[PDB]
Amino acid sequence: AVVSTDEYVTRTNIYYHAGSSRLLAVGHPYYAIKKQDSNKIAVPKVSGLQYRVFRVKLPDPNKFGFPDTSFYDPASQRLVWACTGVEVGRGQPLGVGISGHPLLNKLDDTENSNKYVGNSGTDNRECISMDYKQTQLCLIGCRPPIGEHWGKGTPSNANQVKAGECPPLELLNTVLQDGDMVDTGFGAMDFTTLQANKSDVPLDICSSICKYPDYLKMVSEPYGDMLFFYLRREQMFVRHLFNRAGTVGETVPADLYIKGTTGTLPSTSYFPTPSGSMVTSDAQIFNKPYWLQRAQGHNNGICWSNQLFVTVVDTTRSTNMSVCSAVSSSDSTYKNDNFKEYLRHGEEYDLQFIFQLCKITLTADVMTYIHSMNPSILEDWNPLKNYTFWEVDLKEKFSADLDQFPLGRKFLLQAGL
Amino acid sequence: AVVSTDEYVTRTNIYYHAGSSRLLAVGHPYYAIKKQDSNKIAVPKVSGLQYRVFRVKLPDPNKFGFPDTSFYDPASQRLVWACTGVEVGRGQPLGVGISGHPLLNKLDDTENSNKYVGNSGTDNRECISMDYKQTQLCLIGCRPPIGEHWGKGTPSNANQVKAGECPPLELLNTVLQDGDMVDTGFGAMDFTTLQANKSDVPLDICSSICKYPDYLKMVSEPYGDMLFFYLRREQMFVRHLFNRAGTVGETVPADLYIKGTTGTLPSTSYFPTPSGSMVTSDAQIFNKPYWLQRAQGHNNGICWSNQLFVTVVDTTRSTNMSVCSAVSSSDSTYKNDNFKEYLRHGEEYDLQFIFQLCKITLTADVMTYIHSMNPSILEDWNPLKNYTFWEVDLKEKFSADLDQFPLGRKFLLQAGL
Amino acid sequence: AVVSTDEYVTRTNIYYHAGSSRLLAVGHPYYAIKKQDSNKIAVPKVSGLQYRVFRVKLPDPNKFGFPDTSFYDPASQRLVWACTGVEVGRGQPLGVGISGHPLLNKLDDTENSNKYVGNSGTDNRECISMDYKQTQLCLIGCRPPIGEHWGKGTPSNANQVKAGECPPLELLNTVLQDGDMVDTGFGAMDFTTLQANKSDVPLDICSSICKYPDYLKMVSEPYGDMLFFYLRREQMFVRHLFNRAGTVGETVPADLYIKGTTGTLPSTSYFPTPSGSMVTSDAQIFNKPYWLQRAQGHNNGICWSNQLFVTVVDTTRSTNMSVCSAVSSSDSTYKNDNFKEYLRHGEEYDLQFIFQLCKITLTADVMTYIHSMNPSILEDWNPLKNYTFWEVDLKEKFSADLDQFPLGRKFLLQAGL
Amino acid sequence: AVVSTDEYVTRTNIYYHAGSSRLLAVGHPYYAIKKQDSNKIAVPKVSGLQYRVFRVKLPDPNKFGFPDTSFYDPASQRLVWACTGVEVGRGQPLGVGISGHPLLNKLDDTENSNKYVGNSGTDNRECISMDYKQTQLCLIGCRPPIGEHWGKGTPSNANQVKAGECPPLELLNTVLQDGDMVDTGFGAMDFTTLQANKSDVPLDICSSICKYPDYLKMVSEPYGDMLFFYLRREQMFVRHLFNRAGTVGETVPADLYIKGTTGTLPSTSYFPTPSGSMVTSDAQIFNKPYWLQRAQGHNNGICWSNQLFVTVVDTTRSTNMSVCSAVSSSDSTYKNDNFKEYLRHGEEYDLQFIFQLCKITLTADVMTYIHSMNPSILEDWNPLKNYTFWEVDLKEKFSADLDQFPLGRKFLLQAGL
Repeated sequence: AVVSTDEYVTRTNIYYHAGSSRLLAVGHPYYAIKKQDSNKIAVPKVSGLQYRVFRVKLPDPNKFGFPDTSFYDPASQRLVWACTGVEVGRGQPLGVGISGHPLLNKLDDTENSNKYVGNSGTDNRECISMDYKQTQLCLIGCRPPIGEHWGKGTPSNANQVKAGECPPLELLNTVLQDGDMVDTGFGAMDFTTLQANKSDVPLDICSSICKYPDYLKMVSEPYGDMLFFYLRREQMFVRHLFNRAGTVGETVPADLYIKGTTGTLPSTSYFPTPSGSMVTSDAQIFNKPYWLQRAQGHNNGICWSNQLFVTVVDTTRSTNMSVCSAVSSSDSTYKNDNFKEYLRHGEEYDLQFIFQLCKITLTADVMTYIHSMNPSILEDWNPLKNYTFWEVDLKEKFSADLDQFPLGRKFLLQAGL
Repeated sequence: AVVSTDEYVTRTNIYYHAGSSRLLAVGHPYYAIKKQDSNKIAVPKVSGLQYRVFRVKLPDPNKFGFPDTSFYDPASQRLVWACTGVEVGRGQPLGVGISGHPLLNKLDDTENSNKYVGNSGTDNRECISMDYKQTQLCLIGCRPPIGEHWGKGTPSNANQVKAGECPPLELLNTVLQDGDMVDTGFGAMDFTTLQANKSDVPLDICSSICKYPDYLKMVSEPYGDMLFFYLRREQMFVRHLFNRAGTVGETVPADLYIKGTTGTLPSTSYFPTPSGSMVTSDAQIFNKPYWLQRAQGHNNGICWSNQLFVTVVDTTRSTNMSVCSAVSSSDSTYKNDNFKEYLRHGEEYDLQFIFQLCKITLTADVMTYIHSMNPSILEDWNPLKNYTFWEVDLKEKFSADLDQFPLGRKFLLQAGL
Repeated sequence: AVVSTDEYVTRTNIYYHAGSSRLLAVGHPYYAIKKQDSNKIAVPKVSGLQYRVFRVKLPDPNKFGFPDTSFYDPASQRLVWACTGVEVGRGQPLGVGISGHPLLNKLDDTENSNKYVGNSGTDNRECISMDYKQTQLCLIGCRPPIGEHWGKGTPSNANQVKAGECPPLELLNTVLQDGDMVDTGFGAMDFTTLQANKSDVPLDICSSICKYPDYLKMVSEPYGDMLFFYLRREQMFVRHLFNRAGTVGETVPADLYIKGTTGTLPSTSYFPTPSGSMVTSDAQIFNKPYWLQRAQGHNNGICWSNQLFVTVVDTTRSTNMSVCSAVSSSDSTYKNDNFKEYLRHGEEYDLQFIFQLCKITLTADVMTYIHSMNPSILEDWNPLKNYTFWEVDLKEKFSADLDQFPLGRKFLLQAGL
Repeated sequence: AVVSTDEYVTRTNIYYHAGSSRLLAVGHPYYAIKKQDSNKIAVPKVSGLQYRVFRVKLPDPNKFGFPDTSFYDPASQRLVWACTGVEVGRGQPLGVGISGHPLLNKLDDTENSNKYVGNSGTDNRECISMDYKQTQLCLIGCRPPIGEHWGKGTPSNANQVKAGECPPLELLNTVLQDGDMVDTGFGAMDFTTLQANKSDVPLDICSSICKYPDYLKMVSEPYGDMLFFYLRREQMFVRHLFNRAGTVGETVPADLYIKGTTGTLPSTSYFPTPSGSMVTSDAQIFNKPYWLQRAQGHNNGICWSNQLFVTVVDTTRSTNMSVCSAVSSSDSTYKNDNFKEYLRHGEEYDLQFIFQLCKITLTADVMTYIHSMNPSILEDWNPLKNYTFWEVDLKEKFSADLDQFPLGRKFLLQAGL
């Protein structure tokens, strides 16, 4: 049986502040801009519709020296940082982005259509932009949290799912890594593999994967390292109702309608346009301090391995500024050829923390337990090379003067004495 | 005279955790996709607008063997599981659905008509989609809940209701089965029998009955096994205003308007489109622990016949993702013929429960009482073949370690000691 | 190590009221109207989208003589005024502004395009208005607060960013000055330098810098002078969805879409129209009394150098009234020629304060600490020439009879005794 | 120095109820309908957009005779009524108006312009109607309250503001009189003198003054008789965005835009159409009892000169019913000629009160005080002939049987004993 870190981890009156400097990110909000020839990234893809998985590296309390550590034996005892308070600073003004696609697959507007026009042509795709669902999360664990998304599954011992057929979907687990896409209104799937025409979702999501955090799994993990704090805030509505183009795969059962003279049965592949509606200072989940006093799972903000993952999505600040640059300010009349528009979005974060020094006495039982949990714990006391995270090193940003910082100042106060 | 189960069921300090594994369901949102020849279902009809009637099977405490059961005589006593808490965990992103009908019956948009064009021709139907009323409901009871819808009644000893005439309506009661439709803004009725043209409601309902919980009935049942807890959160508004095509049954009394020259009097058969407006985290009725400490009726969450019904409707997460497949990825110019769009909707559920062991002493009085109430309960201590339920067996999912689980861990806490 | 003024500034029972007469301001909301030949401002640009940085000049309490100052030695001690409560009276009726541009750079409406028309021509700009993002703020500090915005950045030791190219951005800090524009929903940036065509945002901002208070920097400053108090309320949504005109600088990766025959790929330079939705006396942040009992930073509203800054933005009273004057009223038929339309906007402030007398004992340690904090504080007890602020002098507006003023009256109540 | 009435006004245990009979008003909502020839008003102007200034007369307590006035000396003392509870009953259903102008000055809709048509003709005005900003107020002063609007100022010593120019504005204080217009989302101004074309506002305001309570002045008045209790509930948003017609006085500085070939530069005089949004029972500020237990200013609901002023504006019930009257019911075909549409609105108020009988001993000190306050107070104990109030006489409406009236029932109950 799995048991609470309070059963094997002693706390200590020692607290330290730690804050990341200002973290900025700027680039194009749709696709990346790589060199004209090389395939090396020039200007990243920084959208407001992107996860932020921060891997927060903490100094090893065992290297560090401590004064209140005089009734502590480094022979048989060890040290972890237990996270006590988190503040995820956000800067930039609130506002909304808006993604589109030069050739969106949209047939007609089936909200209040004018009439019925004969069978269409080939390529009825049109340029259309829209504003996605608004989300605001913040998961804190000492393992990176996972995501779920719908992806293409492998068929059974039967027929061959030849081209054009509908491939069986499969609900896949995945690790959330910096720069992944959140669901925008089209659900959480994998667009590249479930949509061949690559045309019916704006460019920012069309060739990628909108992931949704596996809350139900993460929450149900025995040890519960993947997250021991969260906050969700999603909300959306139907701006528009449309028809898709191209031949319907599963045709309509004729005993559901009466045969209407004249017609090859209009499209039924309907799809709506979301809308995040409105972003308001008061809706905001960020910029406030969170005290994870008691954790949701067994692990009680114990940052094994001296690490921390702060995951964050946030579409309230999503605005894309456009920059226009002229070919030559030598003209005196407006001509479009003379200017080039670019699109730029820039993200701004600030992470603060306050951790508590804790001690673990390595006895027969505890060692066993830690062992079945995670061996590295023990092993490192004497891996994710495949995942990409926004790296945050606070090995040199630790303080003990809580007073010098807003979050510390709060903490002192809020913790009372 | 009906009596509270506190009068004849003894409670004990024994609480077990029960949980279902991830339930998933993936199907077309509007209609089922059966094999091309066969009439066996290949892909189901999973939609956001459906009920979820879980039949929760529980292990029979009488077979199970227990330690605190020492001051318990199995000769004279029996055992029932009392439900103490429920938690309906809901996977996937909140999103919204959109339903439509290729040949919908929509004469013209009477919100702000342009003019008055003379008597139209035949078949002026059209492709029109729209977002249904938003609803979120959950009923827990140890018997299946009943619903009410408007159906076709049988006429009195008088004239023959020949074709064309309006049949009289009748309020019917019916049990809620997994898969039925909730009222979508069109009322709760039976569209197959009450609408011949099968063309004035999107297909997902036009050939179906839209039930609505009979809360008035179920509330009033003398035993109250039907439901001992429930929460409803329904809301909608008028998206558009239309006119129906087809001659009007009941003509307009001429003393209601002045004879306007030029006309056969335009249609006055009006219908509105609903819109459930917005879904949001805070609206959410699920993912939180319920504790049915005291039950609404007499039965205080005693699951007779080791059984439980969790009826659940949820239009918050009703997004249908479309998957486009290509006939041949050999072409390099977009052509609709080369693509097949498909609609799919995946549901994800999690059921969690906490049960109390309760003993009953089969005496002279109790037995006669339980007999009149339900005989089965007695006979079974020494049916629904016609109703279809999502089947959930937790016989092997019971645990006495409440600690290992969020709903249990909560339990323990909240209960106090 | 910085230390709370509570550590070196004694408080006395001495409270004065002070406040500014009616503060009006009236001009054109879009641009300043200077003489026809001279470059001398005739009518200012008073807009509801502007910053209000008030410099409050306070009487120096060392020249003043006091009666309760008999256990005070002016030889070794000095005096500062400590802010206790502010109150920012707003006049005019709630209302909302509207900003356009005769030659807005607005290709087409991509929200639900009709079709696809071939490649346009040159100059497709058109007149367009709109209601900006809605904001309410108010920073109280003893130094002028700072702003953050996106500017043009100097490139590195490499290639020459020739015309055409997209300049690297750089986030700049800057002093908020009366008259600056807040972000309007086009982000916080320098439109003069970052947008050449000077045609893709209303005139009230296309040639200015919209700034956004760097809460994050100020909050974090070690002494906390820049603000010891603040309230934001900003809210906004996407009224429209547009396409820009002109060539695209970062061209769409061809591997993200399928070569649709017939096109030079439509604009992908999308931009949205904000809207600040709706203003409600409920929303009001203003017209109340603020009591800075405990400061956010180290400075507990020590108005060092007998100064105060109240920075304020307010879009909820943002109306521009329009005045129509005739060329001759001798006509009896309407002709546009004969009427001249003007736009005019007027702001009305009222500034209320309540100060507590404080005494500092100039010792060894105290002096050196004040010195490395700010030397001027010591020097002056025996600079912003480049900054423009709405001067507010209250030297002659101090009152000891707090009962005569609402704020006065409240303060006594609220403080209790 | 001013001082609280508590300082010279003694209270007694004497309360008295009062109430005006049902107050009605019916007429035209836009303009007064005088006799055809005469200039006498036949149907007055009753709009939901108007201020309701009541002058509540009151019995002089000194001529009244009292039984508990046995330890009171009519030779040296005197009597005033102190208001204690005000109940502003409102009848009719909630509902909303819509003002219009057949030749409103509306060039084109610049929210989302079609194209760019060249230089328009002359008189492009059109019929437009609209709902105004929603406001709900109620001020209770023993003097009439003041209001503020943007008037036409006199120029200084220099040039002559010839016809065409824009007049310099000037903030004016005016007394609020029954029948005035509340701002309607075009701000507080004087449409007659500031808008020569008298065509760019619906008629109900186009030739009048819309005023806004000078809350800032009133509140700040040393005595505060103007008002001792108030509640405001104003809201509104932008239903559309338009463009005005007629030459632009203050032309756009050319360096704010690039020279667009093909243009005299479209209009840039923009104006928005407000929208009060929604009226709801809960929003309601009326139909509840108000207990001015403590006043805001110095005057504590003391009705000097036996007088009272209830200023109310309410747009929540602003429905205008239309009545159609035929020229001859002898026709059998609908013909517009045969009918006359008319417009009417009617207003239903009910004023209830509760006054407390206070005595004032006329001493040397108190006399000189009262005199400096208001000589009439003293001279009347042994003027607004130019202002127009809804006169309300309660001289005969006083009862001391508080029990007989809801208000009074409430008072007993609320005040406890």
